Amino acid sequence: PRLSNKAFIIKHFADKVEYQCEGFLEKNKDTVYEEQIKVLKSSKKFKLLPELFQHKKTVGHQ
Amino acid sequence: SRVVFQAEEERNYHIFYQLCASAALPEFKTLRLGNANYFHYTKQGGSPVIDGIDDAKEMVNTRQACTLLGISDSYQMGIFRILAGILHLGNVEFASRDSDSCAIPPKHDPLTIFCDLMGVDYEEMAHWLCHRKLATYIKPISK
Repeated sequence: PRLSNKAFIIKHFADKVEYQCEGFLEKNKDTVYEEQIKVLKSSKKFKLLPELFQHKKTVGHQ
Repeated sequence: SRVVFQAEEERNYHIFYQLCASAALPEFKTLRLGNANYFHYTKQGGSPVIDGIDDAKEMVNTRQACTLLGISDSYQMGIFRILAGILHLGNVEFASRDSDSCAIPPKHDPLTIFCDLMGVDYEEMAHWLCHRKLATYIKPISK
């Protein structure tokens, strides 16, 4: 965009789409700490909660 | 991304709202919910109600469908309880402290409910919200 430094345009199959850069970095971040998962996995009052759970992970890569 | 963020005139996934509208019900009182403007993960877009929809009647239909497909009532309470903990986890606030670090406020009401619901220690969790292994030395994280 001629008047913006915070947006970009991709020409996709059907048409052009202007995407606004604001909020892209925070939404993409998805890096769980291992320690926190161990706290949950070691439960003793809840059957289902440990049944769920068997460089840098991100929403985009996922 | 939708689980923890919403933009103007958008909601989180429907099940969270179906749960808040069903909050005053007797079986759901251990989940300890308020309305949708209470929780950080359901209040962001300013839209709490969809025109023409009773979120509570849809919860009745949702539970009935789980009953039809064999998710035993013991496991149904399982799912709703984890979702209530995700909702309470979202209102955990962090207060900045020396040397770019943080800590929870003393006796924190959202965190106390989160730990009760999940059945974990309070202090073990409170520690590892604000701290991280570097590998073996323990180091504080920024807010």
